[PDB]
Amino acid sequence: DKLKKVLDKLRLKRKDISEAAETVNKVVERLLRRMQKRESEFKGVEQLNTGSYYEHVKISAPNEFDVMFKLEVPRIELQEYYETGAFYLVKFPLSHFVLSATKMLSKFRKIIKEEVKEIKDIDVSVEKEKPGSPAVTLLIRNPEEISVDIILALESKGSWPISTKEGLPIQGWLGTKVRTNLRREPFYLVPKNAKDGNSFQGETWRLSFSHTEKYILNNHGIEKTCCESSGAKCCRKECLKLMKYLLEQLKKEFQELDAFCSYHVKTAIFHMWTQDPQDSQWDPRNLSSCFDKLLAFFLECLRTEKLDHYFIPKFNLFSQELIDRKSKEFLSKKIEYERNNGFPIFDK
Amino acid sequence: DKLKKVLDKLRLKRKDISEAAETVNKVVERLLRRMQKRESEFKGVEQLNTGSYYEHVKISAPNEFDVMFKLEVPRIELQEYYETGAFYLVKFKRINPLSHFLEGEVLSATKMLSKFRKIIKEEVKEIKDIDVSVEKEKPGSPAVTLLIRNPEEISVDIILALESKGSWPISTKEGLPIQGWLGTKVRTNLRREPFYLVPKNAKDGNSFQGETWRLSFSHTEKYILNNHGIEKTCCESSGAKCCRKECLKLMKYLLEQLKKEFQELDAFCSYHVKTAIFHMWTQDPQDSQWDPRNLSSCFDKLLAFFLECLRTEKLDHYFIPKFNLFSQELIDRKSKEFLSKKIEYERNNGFPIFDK
DNA sequence: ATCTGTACATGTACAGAT
DNA sequence: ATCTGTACATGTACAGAT
DNA sequence: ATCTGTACATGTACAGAT
DNA sequence: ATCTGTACATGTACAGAT
Ligand SMILES: Nc1ncnc2c1ncn2[C@@H]1O[C@H](COP(=O)(O)OP(=O)(O)OP(=O)(O)O)[C@@H](O)[C@H]1O
Ligand SMILES: Nc1ncnc2c1ncn2[C@@H]1O[C@H](COP(=O)(O)OP(=O)(O)OP(=O)(O)O)[C@@H](O)[C@H]1O
Ligand SMILES: [Mn+2]
Ligand SMILES: [Mn+2]
Ligand SMILES: [Mn+2]
Ligand SMILES: [Mn+2]
Ligand SMILES: [Zn+2]
Ligand SMILES: [Zn+2]
Repeated sequence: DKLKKVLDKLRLKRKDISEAAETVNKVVERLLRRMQKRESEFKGVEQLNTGSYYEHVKISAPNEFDVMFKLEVPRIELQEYYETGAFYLVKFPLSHFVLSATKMLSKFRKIIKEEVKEIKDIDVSVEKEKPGSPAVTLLIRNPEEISVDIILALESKGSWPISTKEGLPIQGWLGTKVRTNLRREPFYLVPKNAKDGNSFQGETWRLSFSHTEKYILNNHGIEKTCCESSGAKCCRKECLKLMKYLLEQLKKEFQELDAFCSYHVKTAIFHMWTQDPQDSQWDPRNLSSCFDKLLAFFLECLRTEKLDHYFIPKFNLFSQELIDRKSKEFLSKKIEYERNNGFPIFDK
Repeated sequence: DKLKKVLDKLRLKRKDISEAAETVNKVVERLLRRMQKRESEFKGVEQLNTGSYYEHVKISAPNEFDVMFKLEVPRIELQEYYETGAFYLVKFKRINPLSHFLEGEVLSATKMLSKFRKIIKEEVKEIKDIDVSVEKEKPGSPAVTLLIRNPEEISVDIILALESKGSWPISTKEGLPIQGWLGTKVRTNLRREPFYLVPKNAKDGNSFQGETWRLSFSHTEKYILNNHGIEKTCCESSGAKCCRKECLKLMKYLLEQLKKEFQELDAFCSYHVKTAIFHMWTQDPQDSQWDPRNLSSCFDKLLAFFLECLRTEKLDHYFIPKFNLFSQELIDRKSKEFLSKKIEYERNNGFPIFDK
């Protein structure tokens, strides 16, 4: 009953959705026109909306949108970077850029920046570049703050890379036929934009499966009718919203959690949805225990420092390399607290 | 257990499948290629395998294959034929390799099927690989049937079909009621696929005889047959087996055995049983209502449902609700009471016709 | 020289065979 | 149990055409 | 090629019923 | 308290026109 009340808070408002979407769509369509309405290196880029807002798991406000500008590029050879699973060198218009992610991202970025300068009807700027982000991030005020991540992606139509061969383990949940079809779709690569000082960092790209995650989010039941008008409701998305909320509220309070992101929560719940495939295990009457066993799953990842990429199982998002052991223990204490106290942080 | 053994008798042998498919694909692919020659009016037709063999509900032997030779026709107007829901006049909007089959803008089924058949016939006359001839034309059939003596006899229906990519006709708006079974996203995607028209070709003498076309949903039925569960994993390697197709096979076989003996049953065809079980699958959506352990009672309820259709003279087309395949104008009560009595007798006596 | 309809190439669910 | 032939979806090569 | 038109999925919002 | 039915809204796939 508590959680019902929290989920009412987190719910987006129809007016808010309409006002933010109409302004976001204005800007994106404009950047999009430019990318081909010019002999630029990215003519033929197409738009693909991704992330929480388009998955309908955005919470609180419609203030963050993700758009992929995917560029179909033929006959490319991947090279796995030092067995990371998820990072690759790319080889063979674009010959102004081995295809360097740094080089291509910044011309891409230069074009956006120029169009934003010529937008006089919307208050929009380009956020200062962040290392680690494959994005160009727009900041819009109308007057509400909305940020848009414009993600550059290459699109390849061959077999998925070998490191994914054992990924996407939906066989007992969404099944083999959905899995085969999903793997017939293209796969995508985005810039790994670290500044860490390590080796081929500048030319590395990372795999993206945002398009596969979108289908899963909107086709998430074992029954075809799950969450449809002639089916039952499940509380799978509500659990994702609640667990996202918990991590958001925690990161607001604690700088020690800067190394965590929503994608960790998302990865965790894909694993939970695979471990517990039956729609009846996510009955809306069992929201509380569903949320709890999610919390317990998330804590078990922290405890064992193990949260494998749902699509690239050798890639540990919780390795010591990326997140310090101290950071995970901090987060375990705070979650264990919120859990055993009826979630005080949910009341603010 | 008794029905388990009938299924084994009905099971196709991989060796038979291999030999029959090898011949069949040879002929079909050669026919499909002639269609692509010359100023052949049918240039651009594409192949669509449909029917029981490609749904894996073909029984006893692999001796009848159905293939659609479909031709996309854009900018099509339809006129429903006398509110029957399923039959249409095809008209065009301009003044086209189908020119030779036009009347008053009206596209002739009987004309265009004749040319299609003449081309097949000629192409077959050439085949000296295989003992293959073209059957005498059957009234009411949209097909050009090949009889292959492969030693073993093998029928192939080459079905001529127009392909329109627009929305399906209003007469189907209330059809295909899979919302509580396969759901709304599947229904929306299925109805985004093309719809098809095949020649009615009746020769009954009624007005418009040779220009009426009949809707076809073979392509939708193939999808349904192979994605038949409320659960995405139904019959998959990491899911539970159902007995949905097993019930279809047993019903098909009961109608086949009877049809083989008694010619009173000539108005009946396997599409009747196919349509009846789509309704049963809708009525009983859950995969647990089709547990392999309960094959006996699933087959029983399908028989009881079919019996009620026969008595009440009512079996609605699954895609065209207002079209009644068991109407008095199509099959007389006397033919349905005869089949009713034969089904009750097989039911209540241990299905002795399964032993013949 | 480049273009492109045809057909090989690849991968796997389905279900028969062992 | 695993092995395995057919059908089928989609990616790609290239002889013959422009 | 680009773009509008169409259908209906996913939502939110609220009154009346249970 | 929740459930149901209608209204209101945005996103998305694709046919078809220009
Ligand atoms: N580390 C990552 N690895 C792979 N994909 C990622 C990663 N981070 C984000 N993504 C992809 O980009 C999408 C957008 O990420 P983002 O940070 O905006 O969060 P989100 O899932 O959209 O939700 P929210 O913005 O509400 O926190 C993700 O849904 C996922 O598809
Ligand atoms: N009377 C009909 N009305 C509508 N569609 C029909 C009709 N008869 C056949 N069809 C369609 O054509 C297909 C082929 O028909 P056919 O009579 O060969 O039977 P089948 O369903 O393939 O099975 P079997 O040949 O094993 O008896 C059917 O699956 C169905 O889609
Ligand atoms: Mn987001
Ligand atoms: Mn983002
Ligand atoms: Mn058949
Ligand atoms: Mn047939
Ligand atoms: Zn659901
Ligand atoms: Zn099944």
